[PDB]
Parts: sequence; structure tokens; C-alpha cells
Amino acid sequence: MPLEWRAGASSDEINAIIRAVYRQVLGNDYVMSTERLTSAESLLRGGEISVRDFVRAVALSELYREKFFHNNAHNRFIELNFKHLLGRAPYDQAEVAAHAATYHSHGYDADINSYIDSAEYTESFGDNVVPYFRGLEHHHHHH
Repeated sequence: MPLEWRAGASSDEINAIIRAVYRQVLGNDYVMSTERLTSAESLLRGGEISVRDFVRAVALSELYREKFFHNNAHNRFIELNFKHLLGRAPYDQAEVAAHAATYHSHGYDADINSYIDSAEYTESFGDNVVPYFRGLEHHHHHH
């Protein structure tokens, strides 16, 4: 049973969104004790942005980029962006080459947005429900 945000929902649940999104996007329990995304987290807390646009900002974070693009191969970084935002693996080299070309021609931002604004991410996780890896869920919210 996944996590959903709605209007009037409590601070513990919104911080549980931030924890779940971050843990899903970076994999190994993310980065805190720093500036990070204090603006984006306040927009989620204020209800100014959707959960999709929050997850987009966490996958746009430079603390995700320096750790998984610079300390790891770009092909593997695309393979990470799939399992982190969609919950799948791009075993097709045509699929990896498509996102590599988007990454170089339209930038880091456009590649990340290709996962968030995709029809597989949308509908299944919607604007209110938090994305998870296919096979992982340990924070059940009744609705």
C-alpha cells in the first residue's frame, strides 16, 4: 500500500514523503545535514508543487549528480535514473542511447524530466502518490 499526499495532510506524512522520495532517488539512504533542497521541500510543505515535481527536483539535485554521474559511468547513471524514478532497468541499448542523446542535446534537466513526465510514471504514481522501486514498499498509508 503506497504513500499518498492530499490537502490538509499532516507534517509527519509530508516529511515521510521527503524521506521516501529521497531514499528512492539516491538509493543508499540519500544526503541530509546540509542545504540540499530547502526551497523545494518548503514548496511541498506549502502545497505549491505536486509530488511528481518534488521528485523531479530531488532527481535534479546536484548532490545526486556529483555522487552518481561523477563517481559512476553515465550509462550506469541512466540505468540508475530508471530504477530510481520508474522502478525498472533499461537493458535495451536503444533505450540508453535515447536518454544519452536527450541528456547531451537538451541537458541533465531534460533527461530527468523524461522519467517524471513519462506515461508509465504518470497514472501509476499520479501527482499525489510517491514513486517506489518495483518490489520495495515498507511505509503503508491507508489512502
